[PDB]
Amino acid sequence: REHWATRLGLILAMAGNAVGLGNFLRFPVQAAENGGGAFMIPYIIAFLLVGIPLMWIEWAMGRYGGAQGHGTTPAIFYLLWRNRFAKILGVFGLWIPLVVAIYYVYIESWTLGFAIKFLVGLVPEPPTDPDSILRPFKEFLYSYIGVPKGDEPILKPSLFAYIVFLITMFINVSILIRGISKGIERFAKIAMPTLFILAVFLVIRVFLLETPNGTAADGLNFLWTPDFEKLKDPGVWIAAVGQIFATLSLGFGAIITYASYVRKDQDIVLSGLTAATLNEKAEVILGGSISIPAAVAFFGVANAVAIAKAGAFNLGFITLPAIFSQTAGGTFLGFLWFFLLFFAGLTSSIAIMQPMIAFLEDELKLSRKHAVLWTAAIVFFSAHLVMFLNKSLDEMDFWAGTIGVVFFGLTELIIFFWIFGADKAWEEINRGGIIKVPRIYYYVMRYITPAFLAVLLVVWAREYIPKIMEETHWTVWITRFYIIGLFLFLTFLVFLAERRRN
Ligand code: MET
Ligand code: NA
Ligand code: NA
Repeated sequence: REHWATRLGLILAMAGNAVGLGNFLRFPVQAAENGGGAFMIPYIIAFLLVGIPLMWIEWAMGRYGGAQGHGTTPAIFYLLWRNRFAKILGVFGLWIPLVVAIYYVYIESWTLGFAIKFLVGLVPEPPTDPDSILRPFKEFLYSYIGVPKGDEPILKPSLFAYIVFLITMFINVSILIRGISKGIERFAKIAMPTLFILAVFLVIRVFLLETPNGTAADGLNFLWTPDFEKLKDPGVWIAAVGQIFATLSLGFGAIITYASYVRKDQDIVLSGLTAATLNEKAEVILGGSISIPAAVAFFGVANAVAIAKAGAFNLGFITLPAIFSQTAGGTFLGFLWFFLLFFAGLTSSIAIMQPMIAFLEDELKLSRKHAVLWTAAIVFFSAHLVMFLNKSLDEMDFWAGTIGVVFFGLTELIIFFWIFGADKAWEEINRGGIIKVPRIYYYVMRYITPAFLAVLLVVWAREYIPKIMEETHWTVWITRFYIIGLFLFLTFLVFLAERRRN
């Protein structure tokens, strides 16, 4: 099996995995929509009672299965629990990362294209009216991704957007094709430091933004000012948990696959903890100090929140660059923003393709080159669905990026810490650890986490099962059909691997 060269390389690769578009796009929005400071408390609790324990669990499973030449859940679930249904449940560990890769890589390509255009200086040129400043950029984005006037099902992506997508795929391939240590690690060791430096620079530059309408400091206060009136809103807790799952790459099967390349004896406790901590620093400190503080700086708190509620991409791709345009060298600033976003995305996309690649290598005994090329072909092909169909990306993000990750988290936690055995699991997690997990977390993993997740899934199910059947648009049915087909396909592959074993 292939392994990580250095412990630092490992840490930075995992950090790259976690630290992505979720930190600089999703988080600011989620925090603003949920009352800023009010959102933090749950966010923290969820981080302590869900993020950390699941992180350690996925590291443990990853290393465990990896020691036996398996980096994916279809095989690992079987090693932990002898049963066909364990493999079937294991299929989600490829389905989820595949589905998410599909649209994630596309958004990443967006950030790339924007970075390019902003570097070259091909951007809309605003003239004191907010709408006359945001409109040009709304038209810019809509032209780029091909959004229809009304609510029409067909998207018409510009040629440049398509080409940029192809390029992005090429880059992902060029990195993934060099393996774990020579590919992912060597790139992480650069992309990560670069990312942090850019993030810091932007945080400062933004902190220097002050107008008659507000200041960035106002935004910081808003985000870090507690509010206990929202603690009775389940939606805030659900949002927090969702954010934790998303940002920590939990339930995606990526952490496990990366962990499978960690030597059986090496520590996963301190390493994992460090990666998670890095991600949180990048999120609450860097990610939360750019977009929101700037929006608040220009339009004030209320309008900032309104824009946040307007959409996820509305803030990162429209509002922020429009704000930048009103400053000296704001175009270059935009370029830095989108470049940061690009590295952040890439270092995560490679992580979500590595599970599929790893399955092809381990279970179908394919070479690295072939595995990477085929994974790239499948993702690229399927990506047309997201590119040309309106509301497809949202549906995928929902079924895989929202429900699927939670369901899968509960599944892996139950299999590892209940069926496989809580004591054996604990010993497996702590073994080789440079530091040891506080005993309390044992009780957190065995009772608290699974209970909370179960409740969450119950609520979600109750709220969504009726809405599901009554859906008007056909694009969502086409998408559902398709991803279901992908599930059947992956199942078939798992079957072939199983038969090859015999
Ligand atoms: C590595 S795909 C999962 C999402 C990622 N953790 C992010 O923050 O964007
Ligand atoms: Na990343
Ligand atoms: Na993250």
